[PDB]
Amino acid sequence: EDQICIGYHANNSTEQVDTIMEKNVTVTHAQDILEKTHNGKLCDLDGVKPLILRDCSVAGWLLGNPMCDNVPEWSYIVEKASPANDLCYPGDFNDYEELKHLLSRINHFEKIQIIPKSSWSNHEASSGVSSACPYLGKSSFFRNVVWLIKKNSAYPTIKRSYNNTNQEDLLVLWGIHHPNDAAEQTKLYQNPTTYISVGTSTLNQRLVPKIATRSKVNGQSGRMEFFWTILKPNDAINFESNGNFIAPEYAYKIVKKGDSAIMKSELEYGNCNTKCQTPMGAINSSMPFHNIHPLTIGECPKYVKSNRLVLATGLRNT
Amino acid sequence: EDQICIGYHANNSTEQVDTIMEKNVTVTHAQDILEKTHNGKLCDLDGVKPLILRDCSVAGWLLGNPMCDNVPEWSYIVEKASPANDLCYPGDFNDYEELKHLLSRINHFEKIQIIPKSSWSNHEASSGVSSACPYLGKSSFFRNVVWLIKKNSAYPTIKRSYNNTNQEDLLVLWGIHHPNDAAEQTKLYQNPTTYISVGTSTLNQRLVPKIATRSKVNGQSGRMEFFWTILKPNDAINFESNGNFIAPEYAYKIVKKGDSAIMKSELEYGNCNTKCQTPMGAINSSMPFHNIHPLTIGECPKYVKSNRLVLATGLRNT
Amino acid sequence: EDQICIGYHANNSTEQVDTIMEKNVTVTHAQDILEKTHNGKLCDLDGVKPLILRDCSVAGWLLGNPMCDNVPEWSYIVEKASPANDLCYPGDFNDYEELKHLLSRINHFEKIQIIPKSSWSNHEASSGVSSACPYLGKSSFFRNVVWLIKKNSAYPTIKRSYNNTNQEDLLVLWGIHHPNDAAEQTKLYQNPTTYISVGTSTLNQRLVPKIATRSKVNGQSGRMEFFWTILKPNDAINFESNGNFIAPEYAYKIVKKGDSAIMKSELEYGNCNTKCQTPMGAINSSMPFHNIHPLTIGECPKYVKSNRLVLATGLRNT
Amino acid sequence: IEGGWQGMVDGWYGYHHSNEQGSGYAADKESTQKAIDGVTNKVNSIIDKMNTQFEAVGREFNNLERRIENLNKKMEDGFLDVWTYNAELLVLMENERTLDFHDSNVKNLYDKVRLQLRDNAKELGNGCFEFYHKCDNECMESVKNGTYDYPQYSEEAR
Amino acid sequence: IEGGWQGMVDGWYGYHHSNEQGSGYAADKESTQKAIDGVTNKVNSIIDKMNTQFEAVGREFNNLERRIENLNKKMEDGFLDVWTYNAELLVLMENERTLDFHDSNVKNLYDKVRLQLRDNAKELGNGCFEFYHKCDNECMESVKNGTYDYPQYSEEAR
Amino acid sequence: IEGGWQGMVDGWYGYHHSNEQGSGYAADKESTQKAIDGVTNKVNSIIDKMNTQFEAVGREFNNLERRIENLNKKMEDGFLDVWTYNAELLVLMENERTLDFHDSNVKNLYDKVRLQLRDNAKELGNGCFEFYHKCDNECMESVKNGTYDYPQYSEEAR
Ligand SMILES: *[C@@H]1O[C@H](CO)[C@@H](O[C@@H]2O[C@H](CO)[C@@H](O)[C@H](O)[C@H]2NC(C)=O)[C@H](O)[C@H]1NC(C)=O
Ligand SMILES: *[C@@H]1O[C@H](CO)[C@@H](O[C@@H]2O[C@H](CO)[C@@H](O)[C@H](O)[C@H]2NC(C)=O)[C@H](O)[C@H]1NC(C)=O
Ligand SMILES: *[C@@H]1O[C@H](CO)[C@@H](O[C@@H]2O[C@H](CO)[C@@H](O)[C@H](O)[C@H]2NC(C)=O)[C@H](O)[C@H]1NC(C)=O
Ligand SMILES: *[C@@H]1O[C@H](CO)[C@@H](O)[C@H](O)[C@H]1NC(C)=O
Ligand SMILES: *[C@@H]1O[C@H](CO)[C@@H](O)[C@H](O)[C@H]1NC(C)=O
Ligand SMILES: *[C@@H]1O[C@H](CO)[C@@H](O)[C@H](O)[C@H]1NC(C)=O
Repeated sequence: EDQICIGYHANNSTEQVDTIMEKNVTVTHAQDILEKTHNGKLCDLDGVKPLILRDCSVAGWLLGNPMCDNVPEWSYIVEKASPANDLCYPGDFNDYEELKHLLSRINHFEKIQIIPKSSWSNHEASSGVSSACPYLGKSSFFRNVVWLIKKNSAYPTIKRSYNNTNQEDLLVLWGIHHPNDAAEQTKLYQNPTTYISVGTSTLNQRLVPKIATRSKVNGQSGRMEFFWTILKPNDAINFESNGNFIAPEYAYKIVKKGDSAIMKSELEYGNCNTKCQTPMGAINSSMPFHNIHPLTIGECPKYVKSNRLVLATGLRNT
Repeated sequence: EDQICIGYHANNSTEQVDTIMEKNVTVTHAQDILEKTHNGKLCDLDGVKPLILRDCSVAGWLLGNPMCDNVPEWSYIVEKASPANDLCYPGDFNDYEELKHLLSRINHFEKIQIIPKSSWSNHEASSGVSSACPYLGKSSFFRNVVWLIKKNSAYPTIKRSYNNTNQEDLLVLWGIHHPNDAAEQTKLYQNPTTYISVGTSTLNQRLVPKIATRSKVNGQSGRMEFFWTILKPNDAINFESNGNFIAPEYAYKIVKKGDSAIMKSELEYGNCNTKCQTPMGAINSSMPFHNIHPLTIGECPKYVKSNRLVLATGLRNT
Repeated sequence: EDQICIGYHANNSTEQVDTIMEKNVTVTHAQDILEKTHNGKLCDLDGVKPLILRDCSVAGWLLGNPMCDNVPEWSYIVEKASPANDLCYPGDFNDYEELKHLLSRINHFEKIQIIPKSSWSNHEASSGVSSACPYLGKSSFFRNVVWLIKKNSAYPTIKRSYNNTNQEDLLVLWGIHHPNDAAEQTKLYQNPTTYISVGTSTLNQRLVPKIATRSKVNGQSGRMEFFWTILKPNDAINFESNGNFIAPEYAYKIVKKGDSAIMKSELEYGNCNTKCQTPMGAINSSMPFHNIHPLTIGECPKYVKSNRLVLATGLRNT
Repeated sequence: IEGGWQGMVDGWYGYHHSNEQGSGYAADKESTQKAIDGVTNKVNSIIDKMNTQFEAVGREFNNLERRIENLNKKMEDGFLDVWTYNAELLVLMENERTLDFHDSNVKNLYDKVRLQLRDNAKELGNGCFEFYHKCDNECMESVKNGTYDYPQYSEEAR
Repeated sequence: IEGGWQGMVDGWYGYHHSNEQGSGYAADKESTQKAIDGVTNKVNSIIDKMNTQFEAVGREFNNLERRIENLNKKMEDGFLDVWTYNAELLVLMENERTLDFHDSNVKNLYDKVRLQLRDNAKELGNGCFEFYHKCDNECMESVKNGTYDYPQYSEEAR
Repeated sequence: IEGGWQGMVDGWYGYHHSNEQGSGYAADKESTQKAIDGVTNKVNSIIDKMNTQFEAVGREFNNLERRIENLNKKMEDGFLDVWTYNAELLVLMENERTLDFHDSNVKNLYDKVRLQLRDNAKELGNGCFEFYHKCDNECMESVKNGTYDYPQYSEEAR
């Protein structure tokens, strides 16, 4: 009459897992190890706020594109996929992708004046403007570099020097104007044959303008090509030119520790913190895998092409 | 007296599998998951026939090497490891590996005349030939570019322009002649100092010939260096030169969607289709692994260094 | 009364393994598959001794830096992280990282004289020295290249040629002097406008000196930029210059089979052999994994971030 | 066995008795705790062993750097294939394992009991034994923590 | 058990009886089908979970790009090592698993039968039982689909 | 079962008898050898399947090649994550397997013996049987290599 049975727990759970032999097996308790949830925003990366360039490219932001809109540090950079305004005056930026990568994560960053626009005594310092670079509809030009042209039918040779007296590495930018005929060359710079030599303890540069017939971009056929260098503390930079020189005015105090990347994302800031950031939004880093977006920045779960990764913890049901 | 036994099926099967504990265990039924079989031919890649360059390099094919031998589209390109004829006139091709990669997979491709050889009125258009580029033993030269030299002791400055009036991107090629002394420079081009400036909305080029004493290649010590660019629709290309200019005549209508690569293989076409192609032949894509050749193109099983990957399905034998 | 038991072996073993369910389970016999042991020395790589550059960079060693200190073959190269002396006269080395990689593993290597210092009849061959390159405190210069300057107020055009009559590829190095003003240019080389053209069957070079105002390095503001090329057997190299030419004197017989890399390590040789070498010391290659250092050279276990990888062979204890 | 018990809610594996004094459910707290640990400890292992160091991923190349951008993509979705495949299988494999673990534990509980009871109980073949003799709650509670006294009911089955 | 049966050809696991009316082989179609599914479903899992997106592999670098060509090769045969090792082991591991699965299923069939038969049958220890009493084909066919009636032959063994 | 035997030193699995003539330990040399092989063969598999072709790893890039140096690092510690994770788990998984293997082998030894002995021996439930009758060493040695004669002691238990 008297009985004792052996058995196992079951419940109302409807959750299903998979096996290397069977599929859709119902289970008592389960665990999902695939993060598929994001917050649809850009956020701080471990305390350190990102640098979001509204609608500028890194280049335009650095040079001071007038069509564009101080931050002491960032963890990563966010551009849109195609920033509305980049190089207002058509041209080119040398070793641009390397500079972008360098600037990806900056510990300290402070803009400082190194050559005052006023100090140009024998060259016309205030007529290097273009309608391609409008400010409030008036002809302007990148705010951080000076487009020098001739004064009283003459372009004396420039010799300028700057000693890095700061305790920090200095990012210095300059440029060259590629005119579109010989007439424009003499009109602007008098001298038919020009050069720009630039030297530090490591840099040994000599640029020579390229005259060419080019399609108009932003109603300009001439071109501006820009160059950069990092100037170590106590080092000097020596500029020499007899034309086409787009002088520096402002440079940047730089402190680089780690690296990062440039994120392309359409999203906006969310006064928000994460350990792992996505172009589509910030995500939690507890789970070993995620399926949001491959181009993450941070301490991130592994990116996986799965819809569900669920691990059986309980037992079979009834 | 009466008996009932419990047992399991066995058969004549001689097939052996391996275990993480034992080896060469005989088995009732089995499965091999390693594709080791190929068809020894080059084949279509998902409907789209490959471009097989018999014995030309991509360069020689593009420029129209006379020693070489219309296809509207391809999925991949096949060169031999060392194509018999590449640059008939010795020289160089700028950003060649990038151009190869670009051309790896082309959706549409049509050769069109952009500057008619006849249109050269003040320059000798039909004497730019060499024995290094023989056609039927007669001195010839790349069919798609024109090697202009002087007419009546004079080389006027060239100004030519082409507007991309097509609905498609245009691949344009030109070149420069690097002579081997100053005498040859004046002999051919009159002017001792020459340049070639080339400009689009994005290109800003100025090439200057390099005179040097060089070993003979194909009995020529002078050199031809070639350049290319992609010209967007509605954009224009502006050529200007006073010597050494190897003008374009034919350009290419281009439509690029996906990417692919250039296969080096000695094989031939087999009127044949695949999802995965190998330098050694086409293979089936059902199995998760293969061991044919690492340099595949397509949707391919994983390449693995194994001789046999066999999975036990049946049971042990007797 | 009479009994027979079934049981299993146990012993004094204190060793613990881990399980995907439990941790720190005591075990009878075990196996460790993580090599964590090294010999703290640099060693031969499969019979072939490494080239250890005491305190020179590859560049300084090749050019014959006087501040620096014959080996027919090596498997890998060892520099310190920051070699004390590199380019004694400040400057630059073109395609340096590629040359380093090329030289990583050399089957045969023999220095040979190709242009005797004595043979320079119309140019001053023995005054190209500097205090930046001191030998026993006396002004010297890279031993393998000749810094030619003017003789009797004149710098005739140089035309020199070398035919590779050896059965082996030849590594040839030369250089150019970038002076710091026009005055120095005429002081040293007479001619205000100079060039250096260099040509083989594949090389087509024309170098032109860059005058610039530069910070002093090793008390010199001028610069030396070096170039190299591989000269195939039966090919010739043709040098032509009218100034700033740093001529070759010695070149190198070269035989390259395999590849390798350049190890940065502070260690020293140990008259010792390995199959796998580490910046921190040589290791055994039997075990499938190691945790010493990621930058290995040889046939190496997989590098893993683990402290202990131990596999249970015996059974549980008491 | 036949199915699971909705009635048993205080543990994973256990017993259901039915004597004169009435019925009841009870969890085998020792084997239930040993199992919960293991399964938990398994899940933790799959999660914590992931290295997850700081990395930054992005397109950093231009129109004339398409070859290296392609090399980047090759390795980028090289690892994507490795991780996907192994994560998919890791789960599928270890689930088979967990469910086998549960069977074993249930049977090893049944088998630990069948040993004590010997012949004086009837193996119904559904996971239950039906005593030939009579079991009070003192009997039942002895079988469960495994302090069963066979030198008592030893003969009554005859 | 001793070995397999060449005679049994209509299934993977099964029975061989021998009474007065004669001998016979028979497959246990339910447990045979459950097992074939699993094994099949396993093989499919190993095959289908492979991602296999379109990729193109090739040497795309020149004489002055030897460093990156080397980086390409490093990652190229980096994955070659990963895939080889894991595919080799995946097979070796899951084979151990499949063969253990087959043992289990065979024993769990034997054990489901031993339960029904109790004491009135003699465990020969070779995978067979030898009835003390007599079994017609109606007896035998009841044991196989598991509808055995012990309240019949219940005493005759004495 | 209860624990292991320090006494048993000539093998992994085995027997301990205790009759009139005295006690003794003995290893089951056939099942002990079969097991040692497997475990050994397992370890070898994990070690030998590793491909380990010649490779050279190092920083080969300059100040203006930071992007590719980064690509190098990404793949370099991409594989570091793959290998670490899989090696960690491979060990953890196969250890679970080895220890399960040992249990199975011990029980399958016990179960091979219980079959022969039938009812004339008493399952103490600790891994031992206590004979109702008497066993000389000829009895004992027959049980171990499995040549036991039940048609002898067959009735004495009554
Ligand atoms: C830039 O200015 C600094 C600051 O004066 C120079 O550094 C000094 O150099 C003199 C010798 O010329 C020494 O007496 C000091 O010890 C140096 N000061 C420091 C703080 O290092 C530096 O040489 C200048 N650099 C250049 C390239 O002209
Ligand atoms: C090349 O030719 C096209 C076709 O005429 C030019 O595009 C036109 O430009 C004019 C203004 O100059 C506009 O009125 C038309 O709207 C344009 N047509 C089209 C179809 O866009 C084009 O500007 C020329 N490009 C260059 C670089 O000269
Ligand atoms: C360098 O010298 C070699 C050796 O003489 C030259 O090779 C010979 O060339 C002549 C024809 O000019 C042939 O008759 C021989 O068959 C060649 N000899 C060998 C061993 O190949 C070579 O042409 C010279 N190279 C240059 C670039 O001037
Ligand atoms: C398993 O369940 C899913 C989701 O409910 C369903 O879409 C699918 O048809 C089922 N698949 C199989 C193989 O049973
Ligand atoms: C297993 O079989 C193969 C192929 O028949 C044979 O070459 C080899 O010697 C065998 N290896 C072992 C370890 O038994
Ligand atoms: C396991 O043992 C280690 C080393 O003796 C000890 O540090 C640790 O606390 C233990 N961990 C656990 C989870 O028991």
